[PDB]
Amino acid sequence: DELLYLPVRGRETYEMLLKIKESLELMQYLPQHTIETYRQ
Amino acid sequence: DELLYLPVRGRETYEMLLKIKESLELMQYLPQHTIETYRQ
Amino acid sequence: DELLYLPVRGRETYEMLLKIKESLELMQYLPQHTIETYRQ
Amino acid sequence: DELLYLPVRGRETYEMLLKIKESLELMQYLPQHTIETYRQ
Repeated sequence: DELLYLPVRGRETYEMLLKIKESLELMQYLPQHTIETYRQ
Repeated sequence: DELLYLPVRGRETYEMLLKIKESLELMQYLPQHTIETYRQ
Repeated sequence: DELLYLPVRGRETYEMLLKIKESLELMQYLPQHTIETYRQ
Repeated sequence: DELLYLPVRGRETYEMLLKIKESLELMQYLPQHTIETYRQ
């Protein structure tokens, strides 16, 4: 599952894309059930 | 802390913005320490 | 092409998701060629 | 205005973050007036 590199001009954007990236990656630390109970 | 409504034209976009929204909200279920240990 | 509604808790998030949504929608105002010349 | 580098694990994510990044950068090719007329 590839390690790819995204160049970002602008710290404001970079920090936003970073935010999004992390929160997406950090979701695998939650049980599938929690993520499901959060939706309903 | 306001409840706001974002109208989305397109299911492909909506599902992306949804994805991002959830993963951002679902991060409060993780310890601040986990989020920190994930960064380093 | 559906009009869907995304509820957002938090103005900081809403404004981010809004930003992303707009910039994605506003890209249809550019020529496909511009978007392509921007990539290369 | 810094050039920063965001490493992404996963092509699906990378392509999403790329999408967002581009559409945000590609908005400077539109007149401020267009972006404003799009909002109202």
